[PDB]
Amino acid sequence: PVGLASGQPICGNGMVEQGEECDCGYSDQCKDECCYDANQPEGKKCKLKPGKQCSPSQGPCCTAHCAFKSKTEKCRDDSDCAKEGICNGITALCPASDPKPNFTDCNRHTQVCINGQCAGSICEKHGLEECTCASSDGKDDKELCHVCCMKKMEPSTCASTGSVQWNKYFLGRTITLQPGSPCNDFRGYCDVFMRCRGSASGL
Amino acid sequence: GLASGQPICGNGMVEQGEECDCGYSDQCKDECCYDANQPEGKKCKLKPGKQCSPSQGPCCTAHCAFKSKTEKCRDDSDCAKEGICNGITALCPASDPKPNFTDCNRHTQVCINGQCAGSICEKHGLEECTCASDDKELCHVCCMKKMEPSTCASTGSVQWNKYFLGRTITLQPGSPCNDFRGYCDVFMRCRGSAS
Amino acid sequence: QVQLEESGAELARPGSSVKLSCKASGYTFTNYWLQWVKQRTGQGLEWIGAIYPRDGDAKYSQKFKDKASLTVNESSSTAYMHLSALASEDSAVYYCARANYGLYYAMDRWGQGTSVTVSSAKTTPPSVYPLAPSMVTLGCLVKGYFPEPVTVTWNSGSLSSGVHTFPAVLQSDLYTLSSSVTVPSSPWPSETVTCNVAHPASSTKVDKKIVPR
Amino acid sequence: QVQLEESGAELARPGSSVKLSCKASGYTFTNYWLQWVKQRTGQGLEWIGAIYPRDGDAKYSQKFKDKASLTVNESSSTAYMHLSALASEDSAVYYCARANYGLYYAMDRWGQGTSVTVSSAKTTPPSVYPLAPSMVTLGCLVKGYFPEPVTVTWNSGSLSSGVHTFPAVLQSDLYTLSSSVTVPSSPWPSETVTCNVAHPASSTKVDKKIVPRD
Amino acid sequence: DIFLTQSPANMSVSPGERVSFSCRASQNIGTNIHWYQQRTNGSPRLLIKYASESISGIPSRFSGSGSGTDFILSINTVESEDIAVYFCQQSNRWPFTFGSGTKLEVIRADAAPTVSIFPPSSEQLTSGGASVVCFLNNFYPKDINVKWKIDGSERQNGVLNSWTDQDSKDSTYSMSSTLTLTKDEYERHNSYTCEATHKTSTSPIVKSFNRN
Amino acid sequence: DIFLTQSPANMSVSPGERVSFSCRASQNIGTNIHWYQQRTNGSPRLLIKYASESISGIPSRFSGSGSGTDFILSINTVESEDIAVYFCQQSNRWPFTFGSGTKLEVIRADAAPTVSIFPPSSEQLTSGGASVVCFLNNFYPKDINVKWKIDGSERQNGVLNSWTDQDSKDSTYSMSSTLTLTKDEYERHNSYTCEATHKTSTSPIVKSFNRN
Ligand SMILES: *[C@@H]1O[C@H](CO)[C@@H](O)[C@H](O)[C@H]1NC(C)=O
Ligand SMILES: *[C@@H]1O[C@H](CO)[C@@H](O)[C@H](O)[C@H]1NC(C)=O
Ligand SMILES: *[C@@H]1O[C@H](CO)[C@@H](O)[C@H](O)[C@H]1NC(C)=O
Ligand SMILES: *[C@@H]1O[C@H](CO)[C@@H](O)[C@H](O)[C@H]1NC(C)=O
Ligand SMILES: [Mg+2]
Ligand SMILES: [Mg+2]
Repeated sequence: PVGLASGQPICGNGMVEQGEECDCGYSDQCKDECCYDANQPEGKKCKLKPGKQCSPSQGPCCTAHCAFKSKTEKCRDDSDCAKEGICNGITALCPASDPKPNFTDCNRHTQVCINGQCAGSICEKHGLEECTCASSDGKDDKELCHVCCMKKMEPSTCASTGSVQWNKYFLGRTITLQPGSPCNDFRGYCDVFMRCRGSASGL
Repeated sequence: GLASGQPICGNGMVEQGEECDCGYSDQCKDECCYDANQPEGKKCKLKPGKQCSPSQGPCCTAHCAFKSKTEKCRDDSDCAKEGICNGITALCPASDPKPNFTDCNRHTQVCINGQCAGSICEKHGLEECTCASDDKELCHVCCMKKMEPSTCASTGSVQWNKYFLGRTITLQPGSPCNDFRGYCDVFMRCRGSAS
Repeated sequence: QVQLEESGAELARPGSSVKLSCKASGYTFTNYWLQWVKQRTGQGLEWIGAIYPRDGDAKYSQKFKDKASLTVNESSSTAYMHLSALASEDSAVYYCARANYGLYYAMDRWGQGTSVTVSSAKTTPPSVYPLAPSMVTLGCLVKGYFPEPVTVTWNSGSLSSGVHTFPAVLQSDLYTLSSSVTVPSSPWPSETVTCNVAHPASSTKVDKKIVPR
Repeated sequence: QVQLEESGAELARPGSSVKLSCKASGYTFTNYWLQWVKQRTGQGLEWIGAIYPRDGDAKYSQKFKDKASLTVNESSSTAYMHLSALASEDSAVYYCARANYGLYYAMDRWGQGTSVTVSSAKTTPPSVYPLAPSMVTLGCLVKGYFPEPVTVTWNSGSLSSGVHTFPAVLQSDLYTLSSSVTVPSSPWPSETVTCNVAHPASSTKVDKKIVPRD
Repeated sequence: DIFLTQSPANMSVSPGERVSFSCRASQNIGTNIHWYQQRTNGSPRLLIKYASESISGIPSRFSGSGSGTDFILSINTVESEDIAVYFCQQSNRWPFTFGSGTKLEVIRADAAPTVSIFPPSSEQLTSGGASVVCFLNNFYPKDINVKWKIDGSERQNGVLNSWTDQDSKDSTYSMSSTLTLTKDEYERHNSYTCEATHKTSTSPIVKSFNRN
Repeated sequence: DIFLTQSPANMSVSPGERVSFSCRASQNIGTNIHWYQQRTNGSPRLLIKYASESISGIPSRFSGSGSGTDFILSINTVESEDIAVYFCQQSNRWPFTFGSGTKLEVIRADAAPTVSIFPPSSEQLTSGGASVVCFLNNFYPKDINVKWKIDGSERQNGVLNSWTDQDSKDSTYSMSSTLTLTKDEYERHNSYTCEATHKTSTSPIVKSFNRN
């Protein structure tokens, strides 16, 4: 979708908006048999052709042939924390996906699914808490960008997931943070190379 | 080119104290003569049995004999006859004179005793004058009745027809003209003169 | 001003190794990731890897892990890439480039490249031959040499405009290349044009004056 | 400075006549015999005659008595020679010369000559052609003209050294001539060499730039 | 890895007109992509970063936009020094990956090749081989043929061809074609000819010589 | 009339040597005789009068002597601008008479001809005739030959020859040869050759072309 959006609803962009049933675009763009083109009269502009149940421009749960897809047809792929979208058979919208179970692996293994979201840490999966590994002194560790866990409210125990402690839960595999995540006690950010880049004070 | 002239044996020119001169040894073609590169007193003297040498004169033959008496050794002059050999010497003896009042010097003068003198006027018993001021006639030979200068006229005149038959005789280039005021050039114009 | 100067062209036997170098100046060497990129003639860019000169920490593309080794001398501000067990598929131009504008870095400055050639073939000097026939075009033939490059100038670089040097062509372990200069008929023959060819790998230098046939 | 300037080249038909002039300057015209001399190509000098401009008195070689008539205009300090009843044997160069150093005069000053050509042939202009192939030789061909002369210069007289113009050659009442210039290969083609031909008798003038051929 | 495609592969535009290159990512990289220009025999040169953002010292006629999977680099007014190949590169995860590049051609008026033939040099003949060299110089558009004829006969063996990239002043293309023989096989024959065939003529351009 | 002969007819001498021209009168003219120099295309120039006596503005290397019937003009010593014809003339009686002249050549080192051949011009070919010209330039000594060959065959007809006098700077001789044809007969044949024969080679100098 290259370039700025007009951010004004108009009948003729591909998008359905208040006061219009469908929108397949202006005549030159509209491959829809279900719908009336933007350069076509008001009052039909913007509205479903009669006897036509729905338009694919309203959503994925309409067929090309202007029928509602039947219930439990796939309208959306799995997310990290969510299962397939299925059509409900009464609308062309793809209804909200349902959640995968809590403590399912999310965000490149980094956090965990709670109520269909991404939150918290893969630490909490094992009943640990996420901490920050922190500097010996002024001097930047690789472990600054590791996922680091501690025993709950005992920050003394902070260590990298791959450390010799936590071997029970993580077996010596380091798990790195996601690029962009804060590091060295919010003095930094992780770059693509998983180094902690110092960042300005006083923002 | 210039002559030396010093008498020496030899230049090829016979001089006092020498009988003949044929040259030095590589010049000397004379069978008659001893070359100058011969010993003193064969130097420039006749080889024996040889009567004379062509180096002495034209009246000796190439073979060292005197030419005989009536043989021609010299040309006509104006005032003189052919030279003839005398048969006793190799010199060409002086020519005899041509007759008195023979025309010499382009009909300008007359032979008298074999010299060339006077005027062609005297041939006819006139005397030479100068014409003086027609401008052409300044370079004519002009004659007058003897001691009658009024009667002066050019040889080519009507007046002198008896003697000169109307044929003009011009003066020789170089001659004085207009009573010694001038000279005649090659074109027989009288050129003014000053001194 | 920020600059990265690279070592010059390598010829290397199959099975051997090379050490390519990149000298940094103009910035603090030890504050920037330093990256290496391969390009085969003429073709795509391929990211080899990166090293962080402070601690010498290195990231490698999986494809190059068995190929390339990254090091630094922090003292000389120089980075090195060792290429080992060299095969022909390793013949390529190799750039170092500085990573900048975090956190997902562009490559903001590049070395000139180092050209690596992997061949069994032995170094040979070029023969140089004159090419002679309102404008007139002359040339130089540069024949039967190895490896690349050669340089060709005309009148020690006083002729520049008028000039195509053609890309070299490989046949049976030798390159041939030609170069072409066009001058007005007024200077030539009357004023002289001479090509200067140099082949650094043999330290050959040739001047050839072009002369009418 | 003492000078005798003569009239320019005459073309004349058989049986006609020409009047050749010699204008004297630089001295007193009436103080010196003035003489005329004929020269056929290339051959001896032949004394025609003399005139004395003061009284117009004339001397003639017996050979020329039926040919030439000598006069002067004393006002213009000019002398004239009439040649009449013209035959081919009269084609020649004719000099006037001042007679000096008497009494047997040398000819101490000469005119340039006037060239008389006696022919039935009609005046024709030349065609002029380029002659093109460390030194390089170019030329011009001057072909099929009549009568003599023509003049040839190179670059309006900017080339002089380097140049042979050949003597004209007569075949069948036309002359041909060529000219030859050698210049270094550096100026040519790069700088231009042009031959300029003029044939005063027809008032033809031609410029030709020489340019490299196939 | 994250993969990039570029469209189209080559692109052809008149000077002062506008051109737009397209870059597709195989998953959502956000804005983390950058654009590079590589001229012939040059290094890559950073044009735009992140994918709208300007680089100090880059001409302003270079711009970009895009986000998620789709990105565009644009030159608003093309000049002829903008001939180059243009690359998108993603920084979103390492290993960093490049699109395969789009090449820019600049259109100009048609030009016929200037064709020159050259005989073997004195040196080369004393050395015992013979090369005939044909240039076909400064033509547009790009496509051309060269043919070789020896004494009227078309010789396909021993012919080594080389093509230049587009010229940044001239906007043209040049080609050399080199025919290589033994001194012997060369000295069998007499008239050596090379012929060019290009759109700007119905009939081929012929240059030739005889051995002298 | 009084008649003069001059001996010899021509005379040839190296620069800085001494030369003497001779004049014989048919009767005794005393000293009334004069000497004139005529260079090429020149007027006669009075050298000596009366026959030892000098003229103002005459180089002093010119002298004369003699008297009666025999006279000598002398140059001591020769330079190369002294190339000319020298005439005696008697003023002793009119009509004045001239000896027939002696020509002076100045000797120099041998030079071979520079030979150039030229083809018919465009103008001349459009006009319906064709001329080939050969120059044989700046040679010494004087004697030379031309032959013309058309396609190998020796052509005597249509050939016009011209010779310069000796050059006063150069001391050399030049020659032109013009072969003149119909455009038709010219266009019958192919190879045109002018060939020069001079002392300075055993074998003739050949210049040629082909009709193109
Ligand atoms: C997942 O997380 C929250 C927090 O403990 C829990 O209360 C919620 O009910 C969980 N999801 C389910 C299946 O209830
Ligand atoms: C020549 O004339 C002179 C003078 O009258 C005279 O003495 C002499 O005898 C003449 N000669 C002859 C041969 O009569
Ligand atoms: C770094 O380079 C310098 C060269 O100036 C050298 O002296 C030093 O030993 C190098 N360091 C290492 C570890 O080789
Ligand atoms: C002499 O020449 C002049 C020309 O200036 C002329 O006026 C005069 O009539 C001429 N005299 C004669 C006798 O022709
Ligand atoms: Mg709408
Ligand atoms: Mg004696």
